[PDB]
Amino acid sequence: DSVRENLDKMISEAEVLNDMAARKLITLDAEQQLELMKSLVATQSQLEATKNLIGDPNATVADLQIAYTTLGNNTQALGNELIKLNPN
Repeated sequence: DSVRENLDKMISEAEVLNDMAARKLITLDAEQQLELMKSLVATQSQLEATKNLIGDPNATVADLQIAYTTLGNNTQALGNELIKLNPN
């Protein structure tokens, strides 16, 4: 069972959705652009925090665990937002 650092996995997943979202961004009208932006910025914010945290070789098994869970939840939500715009 993988170390608390299958964040590396969540981290690289978050990056990719964030990239995808920044592209769906220009192609959207205001109302929808803002919906996406709200979840994108949140994911971007959390990702950056998670990156800082894992830089601290100390931290804790909990703070890391929260980071993973939160970053995951944000990433998950961005996914649904992306699907909600272009089911494709």
